[PDB]
Amino acid sequence: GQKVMITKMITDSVANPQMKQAFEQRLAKASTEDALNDIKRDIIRSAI
Ligand SMILES: [Br-]
Repeated sequence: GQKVMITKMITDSVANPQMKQAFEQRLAKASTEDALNDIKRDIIRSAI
């Protein structure tokens, strides 16, 4: 159930609303395990 999980990651982690909209556009347009890991990787980094 990765898309729900990563949508919640974005909500929790990304406070800047433009970054949030871009990640959600990114997430909506990806579906493979490779693409999802790369989005997750950038969400994790963005909170450092
Ligand atoms: Br956007």
